[PDB]
Amino acid sequence: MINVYSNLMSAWPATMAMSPKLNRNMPTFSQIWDYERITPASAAGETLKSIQGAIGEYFERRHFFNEIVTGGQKTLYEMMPPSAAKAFTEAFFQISSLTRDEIITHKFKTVRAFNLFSLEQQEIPAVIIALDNITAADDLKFYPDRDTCGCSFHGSLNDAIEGSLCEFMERQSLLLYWLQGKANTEISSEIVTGINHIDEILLALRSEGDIRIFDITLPGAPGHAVLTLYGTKNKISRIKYSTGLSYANSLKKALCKSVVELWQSYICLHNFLIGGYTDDDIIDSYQRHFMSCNKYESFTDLCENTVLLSDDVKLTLEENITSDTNLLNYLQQISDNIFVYYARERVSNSLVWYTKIVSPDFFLHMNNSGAININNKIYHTGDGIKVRESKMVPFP
Amino acid sequence: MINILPFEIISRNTKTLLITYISSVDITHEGMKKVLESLRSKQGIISEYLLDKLLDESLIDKDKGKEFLITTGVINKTKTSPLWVNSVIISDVPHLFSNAREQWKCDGVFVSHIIDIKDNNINVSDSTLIWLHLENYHSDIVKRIYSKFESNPGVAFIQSYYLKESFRIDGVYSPDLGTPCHFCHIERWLSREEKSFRRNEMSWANLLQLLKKYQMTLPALALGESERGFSYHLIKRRLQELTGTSLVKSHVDNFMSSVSADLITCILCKEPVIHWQACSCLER
Amino acid sequence: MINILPFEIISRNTKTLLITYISSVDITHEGMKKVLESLRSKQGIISEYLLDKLLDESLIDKDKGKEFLITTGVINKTKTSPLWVNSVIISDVPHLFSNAREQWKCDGVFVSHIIDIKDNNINVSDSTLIWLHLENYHSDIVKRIYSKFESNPGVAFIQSYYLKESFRIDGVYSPDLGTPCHFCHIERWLSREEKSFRRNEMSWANLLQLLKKYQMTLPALALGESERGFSYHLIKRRLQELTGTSLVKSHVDNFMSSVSADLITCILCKEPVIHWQACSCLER
Amino acid sequence: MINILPFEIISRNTKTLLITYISSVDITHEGMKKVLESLRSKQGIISEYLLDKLLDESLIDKDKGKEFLITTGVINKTKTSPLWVNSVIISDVPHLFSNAREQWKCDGVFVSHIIDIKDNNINVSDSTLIWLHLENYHSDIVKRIYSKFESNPGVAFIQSYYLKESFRIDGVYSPDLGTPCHFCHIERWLSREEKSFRRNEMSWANLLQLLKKYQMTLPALALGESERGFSYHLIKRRLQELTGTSLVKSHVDNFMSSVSADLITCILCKEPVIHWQACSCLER
Amino acid sequence: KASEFGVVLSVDALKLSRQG
Amino acid sequence: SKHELSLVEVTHYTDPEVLAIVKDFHVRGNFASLPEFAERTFVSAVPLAHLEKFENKEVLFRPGFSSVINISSSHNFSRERLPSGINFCDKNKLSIRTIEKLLVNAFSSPDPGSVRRPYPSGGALYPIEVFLCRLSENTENWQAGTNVYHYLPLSQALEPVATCNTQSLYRSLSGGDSERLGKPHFALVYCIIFEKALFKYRYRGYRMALMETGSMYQNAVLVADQIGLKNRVWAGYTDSYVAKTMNLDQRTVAPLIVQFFGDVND
Amino acid sequence: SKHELSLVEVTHYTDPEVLAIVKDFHVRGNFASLPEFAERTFVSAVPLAHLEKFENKEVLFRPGFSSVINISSSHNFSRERLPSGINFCDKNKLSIRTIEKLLVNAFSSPDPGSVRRPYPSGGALYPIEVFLCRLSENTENWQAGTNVYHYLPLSQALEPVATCNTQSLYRSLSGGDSERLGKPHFALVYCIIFEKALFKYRYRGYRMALMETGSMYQNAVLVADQIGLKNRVWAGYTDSYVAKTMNLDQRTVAPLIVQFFGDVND
Ligand SMILES: Cc1cc2nc3c(=O)[nH]c(=O)nc-3n(C[C@H](O)[C@H](O)[C@H](O)COP(=O)(O)O)c2cc1C
Ligand SMILES: Cc1cc2nc3c(=O)[nH]c(=O)nc-3n(C[C@H](O)[C@H](O)[C@H](O)COP(=O)(O)O)c2cc1C
Ligand SMILES: [Cl-]
Ligand SMILES: [Cl-]
Ligand SMILES: [Cl-]
Ligand SMILES: [Zn+2]
Ligand SMILES: [Zn+2]
Ligand SMILES: [Zn+2]
Repeated sequence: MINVYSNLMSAWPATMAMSPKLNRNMPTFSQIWDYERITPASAAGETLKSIQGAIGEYFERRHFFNEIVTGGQKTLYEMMPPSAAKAFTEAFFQISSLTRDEIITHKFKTVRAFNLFSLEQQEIPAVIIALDNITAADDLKFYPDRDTCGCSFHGSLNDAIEGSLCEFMERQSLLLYWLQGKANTEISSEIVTGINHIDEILLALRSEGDIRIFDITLPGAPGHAVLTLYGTKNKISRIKYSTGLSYANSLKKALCKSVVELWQSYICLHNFLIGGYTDDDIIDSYQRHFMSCNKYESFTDLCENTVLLSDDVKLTLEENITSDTNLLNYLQQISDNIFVYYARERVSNSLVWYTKIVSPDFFLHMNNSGAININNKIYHTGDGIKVRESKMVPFP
Repeated sequence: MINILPFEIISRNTKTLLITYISSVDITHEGMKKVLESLRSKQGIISEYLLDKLLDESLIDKDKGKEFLITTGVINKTKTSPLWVNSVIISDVPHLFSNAREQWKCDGVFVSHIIDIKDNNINVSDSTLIWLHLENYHSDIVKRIYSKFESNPGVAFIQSYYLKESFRIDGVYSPDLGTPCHFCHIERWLSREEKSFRRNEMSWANLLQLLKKYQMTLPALALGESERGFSYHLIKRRLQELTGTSLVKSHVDNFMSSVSADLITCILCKEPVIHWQACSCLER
Repeated sequence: MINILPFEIISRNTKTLLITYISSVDITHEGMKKVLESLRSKQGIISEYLLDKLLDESLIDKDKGKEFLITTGVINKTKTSPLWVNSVIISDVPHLFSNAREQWKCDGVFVSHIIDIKDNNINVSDSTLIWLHLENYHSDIVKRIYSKFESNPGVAFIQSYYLKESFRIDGVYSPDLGTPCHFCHIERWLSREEKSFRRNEMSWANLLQLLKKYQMTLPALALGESERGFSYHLIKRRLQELTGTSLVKSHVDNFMSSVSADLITCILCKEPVIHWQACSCLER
Repeated sequence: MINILPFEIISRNTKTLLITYISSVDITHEGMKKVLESLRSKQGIISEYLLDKLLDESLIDKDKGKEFLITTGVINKTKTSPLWVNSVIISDVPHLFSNAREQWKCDGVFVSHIIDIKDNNINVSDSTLIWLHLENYHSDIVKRIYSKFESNPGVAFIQSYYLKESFRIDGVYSPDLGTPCHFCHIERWLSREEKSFRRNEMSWANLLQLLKKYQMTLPALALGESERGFSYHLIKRRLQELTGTSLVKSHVDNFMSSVSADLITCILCKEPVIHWQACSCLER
Repeated sequence: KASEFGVVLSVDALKLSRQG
Repeated sequence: SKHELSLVEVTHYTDPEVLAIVKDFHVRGNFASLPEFAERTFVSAVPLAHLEKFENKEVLFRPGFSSVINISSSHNFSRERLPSGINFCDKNKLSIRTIEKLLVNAFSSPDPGSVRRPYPSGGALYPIEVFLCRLSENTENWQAGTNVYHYLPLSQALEPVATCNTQSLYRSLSGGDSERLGKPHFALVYCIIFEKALFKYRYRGYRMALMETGSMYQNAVLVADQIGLKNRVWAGYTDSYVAKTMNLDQRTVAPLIVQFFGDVND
Repeated sequence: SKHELSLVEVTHYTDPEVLAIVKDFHVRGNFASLPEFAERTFVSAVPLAHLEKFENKEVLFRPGFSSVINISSSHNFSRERLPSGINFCDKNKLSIRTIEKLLVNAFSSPDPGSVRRPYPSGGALYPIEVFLCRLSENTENWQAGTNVYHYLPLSQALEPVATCNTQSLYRSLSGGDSERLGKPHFALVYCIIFEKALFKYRYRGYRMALMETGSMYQNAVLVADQIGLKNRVWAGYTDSYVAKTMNLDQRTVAPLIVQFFGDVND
C-alpha cells in the first residue's frame, strides 16, 4: 500500500511502502528505501503514525547522513562561550590521543546551535553532527566515531526539540544501565495494557520466548525510559534476542512505544534473515553489531546483571512524585552545557525542523567500544562493570 | 496584502528566540515578542490595517517594525494583481520559439521577448518571469542568469532542461516570495550521491561532476522535432498556469512544484520542491 | 408490529375511494370507510390491539378486515427485531430538525433526540444509530463524536455534509460490522475531485501533507431553503430505509452504502467505498 | 535487425564521453569514438554487415565491439517478425506529417505513405497498420476507411481525433484479433461526458436518437501549433511502441489499449474499452 | 565490465536490468 | 514457517492504481446479509416463483437446434457428488482427526517435505488463504478457546487466529439464512490477499485468484464426500463482519467464500 | 436441449449498470499475448531472478512467530497431483474415447437422467460454458473439419461450434509462449456468460462465476491425472483473439481460462 515510486533523478526517495498485514491487531509497518544513500527508514504503530514516522525517519537520516554543509571554521573558544568550550575540550581530550593544546588551536568546521536553557546562540563542532566522512573530514582525528543519538525531525521546532530530548534521555539512560547494571524497577512481564496491538505483541513474545521490562530512567529524572527485553531458546526461532526502548512522560506511553520498538527491530531482522540477504547488504556498523548480538546470551547477560532499586515488581502503570518534575531543570542541575543543533527548510507554507541535542557533559555517542568521553557528569571510569566499558551495548 | 511566513518563537523565562527560514534572532523587546506571538497564531494572512494596529498596540514604530519583519523573513508584502506582468524566454535554442510570442496570445500567455543565451548584454524589465530553457545544460549558465537578475524588482525564474530521457521543469524561484531555486534541487541531489552512506560507483553524479571538470555541457539525448514540439506545449501550459497568478488566489504550491516528463512514455510526474538549508539562495 | 403505509381515502356524494401505492378500491362498506379514516389520521405504527378495537367498533371480522388492509397496501405486519433500537440526530443546525421527531413517526422512524453539536455532555444509549449532519463541516467534529461514542455497544454512525455542489451521505459506519468510517469516505471523494486522471491518490505532495495534523474543512455552495428541504427528505428516506417502515427493499450489495446527490441536477449516486489505506478505523 | 538507440557522443580537448539512456562512458579508444560518431549520424536501423564494416575500419574486434555497443545502450539486436509489416497515415492534415516518414525512421518506425483523406482510389497492402488522424472529425470518414480496408488480410487500424479538451488515440482495431473498433471507443467517451452520474448510456432519449442515420461530428477546442506538436509526438511514440524501436516494454494487459491526453494538463490516461453493445464490428 | 574502449562512469541499473 | 514469505517483499512490486481499482470493484459484490435486515433487503433479483426456469439448464451455441454428438455415460467411472448439506445438526461430537483429514487431503501434499499442492496456481503464487472457524461446542478443539485458525498448507499446521466465541462466528458467517442453515460443526473461509494476487500479473491476477479459490473448495467438496462429512459452499454472509470477527485487516485481505461442514440427520 | 434455457429469459432481469461496470473491469485483465509482440511487452512485473522468493510460500497471520499446531501427514490418503504438463508432444494418436472420458467425469453426473453436476454452483445457475478445442491432426475427431465444440453437461453431448483449422486455434490459445508449450492434443476453454452470472446476484455473481470456473478445471485436473493425460491451466493467451477464433460474441461471453491436455515424452 501507498507504493509511491520515484525516478533515480527525483529529489524524492526510490520507494515508500506501507506493508500489508493479515492481522488487524498487529501494528502497521511503513518503510522508505533509497538505494544505499541511507539505510532503509521505517516506523511501526498506528497506521498514520507509522506513515508519518517512516517519512520523518527518512527526512532525519537523509539530513544527518547526506545533507549537512558547515557554516565556517573556528576554534572552540571562538565558537562558543568559554565554559562550553572547556567542556568540549575535556570531551575531545578523552576521545583522541591529541593534546589539549592541539584541541584548543584546531579550527573546527561549525554548525549553528543554541543553548537548551538560555537560548544563547553559538556554534558547535560539525564533526559531532554530520554522519558522512566528507563534511568535517579534517576534524575526524578528534572525533572518529559518530552516530544519530539525540537526532529528530518534525513539523514544529518544539516537537523536534521534544523528540530530540526523548531520544537523548533514552540513550543516556541506556548507557548508564549498560555500564552499571542498575534499573529503578521491573514492570510485570505479564502486564496487560488494554491497547490491542501492544497486548497482541506481548502475548506473541510470551508464547515464543520470555520478556523482561525495566524502568531504566536516569536516576532522579522525570518521565520514564522503559527497556523491553526479549529472548528465546527455541530452536526454530530466527530471533533469539531483541530489545526496545522509549522515553515518555507517561509510564504507559513509554511502555507501549518500547514494545512497538522491540517488534519493529524483531521483524526487520527476522525479514532480513528469511530473505537470505548477505552480510554485504549490511552497510551500517551498529546494525552489523546488533545482528551479531542475536543470541540468547545477550538476553541472559542483561537480565542476570540487572539490580533493581525497588524489589516490588510493578503490577500497574501509575506515575509517581518524581515523574512530573521539570526535565529542563533536572538536566540543567547536571550541566548547563546542553546544546540544540538545528536546521530548517520550507515545505509549502510551513517549515520542517531537524534537531540534535548534544552535550559534552554526557555521552557524546553510544558506542563505548569506540572513542568515547567515558568520564562525564553521569559516569566516571571504574563506577560500573569493567568489561562493559569497552563493549558496545547490544542495542540497534 | 501581507503573507505571514512560517516561523518559530521559543521562550525560556524572559529569553525569546525567533527563527525564520533565513534568520535566528534574540528577541529582547517585550513589544516585539507580543507582535510575533500574535503573528504566529494568525496562520498565514493579515491585512495591512491589522498589522499596523498590532504594531501600534505593542508600542513599536510601524516603519522600523515592518522593515524588521520583512528583512528577517517573518512577512512578505505581495500584490493581489498578477505577480508577473510578462515573461521572457532565454534559451540556447531561441529559434524554437520564433512564433511563440504571437501564437500564445490566444492562450492568454504574454511572452515579450525570446532571448539567445549567447547574447552579451541581456536586459529584463521589472516584475518579469524569466524562463530559462536549455538543451545543453550547465549549472554555471543558471548561476549567471541568477546573478544578473536576482535583484530586479519582482523578478522570478523558472528553468527547463533535459536529464537523460526526461524533460524537467523546475519550480518557480522568486526571491521576493522566498521559494526554492534551481540549486535547492540539483546541488542537494548531488550532495546525496557524494555523501551516500555507500556510494554508488556508477552514480549519474559521476557524469555530471566529470562534465564540470571537463568544462562540457550535458546535452539532451537525440532530440528530434517531435520531442521539441512536446516540450514546447509543456512550456506553454506551464506558463499559462503561472499567468494571472498571485498569493491572493493562487496557492504557493503552484510555484513550489516541479514537472518531469518522460519523453518515451509521455508520462508527467508533478512533485513538490522544498528548500535546501545549505543552499546559497538562503544567504540573505 | 403493524405499520400504516401511505394512502388516501377520499369521498364525494355517495362515492368513496381508497388509493394506496399497491391498489385502488371503490369502498362500499361504511364500517371499513370509518376504519380507513381513523387509520389515515394515525402516524405510522399502530398497536394490533387498537386495530382490532377499530375493526370491532365497525363490526368487521378482524381476520377478514386485516387481510383486506394488508392485501390492498394500507398496512403491513413486520416481525424482525431491528439492529439499532433508536436513532439520534446530532447537528450544527438542529433547528432544521425541530419537527422531525414528530413528523417522521408516520414513516416509522424513531428519532429519540435532536442534539446540538454545541452541547457538552452528550450521552447516547446502547444500539443507537447516530446521524451526524453538518452544514459547517470540520473534521474535528467528526473526530470528537467518534472519540465519545465508538465504544458504545451496538453503535453505528452516519455522517452527512456538503462538498462542492453535492450533498453526501456516508455509508453506515458500524464498528461491530467492520464497515468504513467517514474518513474513508471523504478521502475517496477528495481523490475523485482532484484533476489527476488517476484513481490512486498517493504521491509525495500528498505524503508531505499527511505530516501535518490531520484536519480540514470542505468547500461547498451556499445553501438555500430548497437545498435544505431536499437534504431533509434524503435524510428521512435514508433513515426510513435503515430503521423505519420499509417501502422498497434494497439489494444486500448496496444497503449500507454511501448516497451522494448532485444539488444542481438532483441525480443520486449510491456507491460502496473501500477502507482508506491510511485510515485507522479498522484497527480500533 | 540492429536498432540504434538514443545517445550522444561529445568531445572537448582530449575528452570524449558517450551518454546513452543506460550508461555513460569516458571513451579512451579513437577507433570506438569514430564508430560511435558514424552510428550517431545514421537513422534507426543499420545492417549488421555495415556495423561489421564500421568496426573493421576502426580495427575493433567485431564481437567485443558489438558487446560494448549493446551493453552500454548504443544498439540492440531484435529477432521478432513483426505483426504489421508497414504503417500508413491517412489524414485530413497530411501536411502535419510531411517530414514524418524520414524523421521517424530514426525511431525505427516504417511509415510507407502519408495519404490525404481527399484522395479517391486509396490502396493499402497486406498486413498494414492504418493510422487515421482527423482534425475535422466526421464519423462518415471512419466508416469509409473501414468499408474499404476491413477485409484486407492482416490489417489493423488506429484512429486519432480531438474531443473537447482531449486528444484521443483509440486502441488498435484488428479484425483478426477481435478488438474494439473506433465506434466502440467514441461511444465510451460520449457516455462518460454526459452528466448522468451513470455508467449505463441507454435510455429512451438515446434509443430515439439511434433511429436516425448514425452520424456525428465532435466538439473540440481550437488547435494551435503547440497542440499539434504534442499530438505529433504522441502519434510517433505510439507507433514506435507498436512497430518501431521498443525503448520501454508495455505490459500485455494494456499494450493495445486506448491512450487519451488532456491538452490542458498534459496528463495521459491509458484505458481498455469494451465492445459497445450496439456496435456491429464483432459481427463483421 | 571494464573494457579496452573506455571507463564506464554511470549506469542506470533499472534500465540496464530491462535492456528482467 | 520454513516456507515463510513476508508481505513486505510483495508490496515492493505493487501498482497502487491496480490495487485501488481492484478493491473498488471487489467491494461492489460485498453483502450486508443479517437477520435484522430480512424485511428491508433482498438477495435474488429474480422472484422465487420464476427461479425454476433458470436452475440446472444449458445455454446453447445454436439455440433452437438439436444436432449434437451424443456421448455415452458408460465412460463415467465417478461417484455422484452428494447433495450439499442443509439443516445441519451438531448433536454428535466431531473430532479434530476428521478436520485434520479434510485439511491435509484437500490442500496439502501427502509428502510433508514437498511444496507442491493438490491444486495448481498461476505463477505458483498461491494467494488464497484458508481459515478454519469452529462453530459448535460439539466440535473438539486443539487450543481451548481459540475458534479461528489459519491453515498453513506447506507446514501442515494450524496457526491460532482468534478467540471470538463460537456464537459470534456463527452469526457472522451464516448471514440472513441461519435458520435454514442449521448448526454446522465448522467452516472454511477462503480469503484473497490482494497484493499477493496482483503484484506479478496485475488485473488478471485477480481473476486467477478467484479461480484458484474454486479449485480449493472443490477439493474440499471431494474430500468431504469421501470422509462422510456434508458440506455447503456459501455466499450469504456479510463480508466486512466476517473479516472483523476473524480479526482480518480488510485493507490487505478479504473473505471470498465460506464453506460449511457437518452432519445432516434431524 | 431437453434442458435448454434461452438467454432472452435471462436478459429480462439484467441491470445494465451492473453489466457495464463488470465488463469494464473484466477487460482490464485481458492480455495481448502474441509471438510478434515478444520484444515489446512483458507479463511478469517481477524480474525472473527474484521470482523464486515468491513461489510456493506461506504468508503468516503472525509473521515472525512459529507457535503452531502441527498436523500429521498420516491422515493423508491421497495421491500427489502430477506436475503440470509442458513441452507437450502429439506424436501418438489420441482417441475421442479419451476426451469423452474427461468430459463426462469432470462435468457430468454418472446418471444421464440427472441434472446434478460434480461441482456446485451459486443458485444452481451454472454460468460457465466449456468449449473443446482440437489442436493436433493426431487427435481423432467426431465431425470432420470441426475443431471447436461446446460441451453440454446435462445432455452429455457435443455441439459443433467452428471449422477453423487446428493451427489458427493453437496460435490463438498458446499466446506468446507456444515454443515452451509444445504441441498439446486439445484444450478446454472455460467461458463466462456475463448476463447469466449477473442476473440474479448482481456483482457478487461475477465473483461466484470465477470461482465456479476453478471448481471446473480442478475436476478436469483430477480426472486427467486418473486417465493418464497431462494437463496445464493456462492464462497466457489473447482473450479477444481466442474469442474471435471460436466465433464467440464478446458482448455476451468471454474466455476466462484455457486448459491444455496431452502427452509429455520427447
Ligand atoms: C489460473 C492459472 C493460470 C496459469 N497460467 C499459466 C501460464 O500462463 N503459463 C504456464 O506455464 N503455467 C500456467 N499455470 C500453471 C502454473 O504455473 C503451475 O500450476 C504452477 O507453476 C505449479 O506447478 P505444478 O502445477 O506443476 O505444481 C497456471 C495455473 C493456474 C491455476
Ligand atoms: C459460489 C457458491 C455460492 C453458494 N452460495 C450459497 C448460499 O448462499 N446459500 C445456499 O443455500 N447455497 C449456496 N450454494 C450452494 C448451491 O445453492 C448448490 O450448489 C446448488 O443449489 C446445487 O445443489 P447441490 O450442491 O446440492 O447439487 C453456493 C454454491 C456456490 C458454488
Ligand atoms: Cl507522554
Ligand atoms: Cl463532550
Ligand atoms: Cl475511395
Ligand atoms: Zn536554493
Ligand atoms: Zn476509516
Ligand atoms: Zn465497434
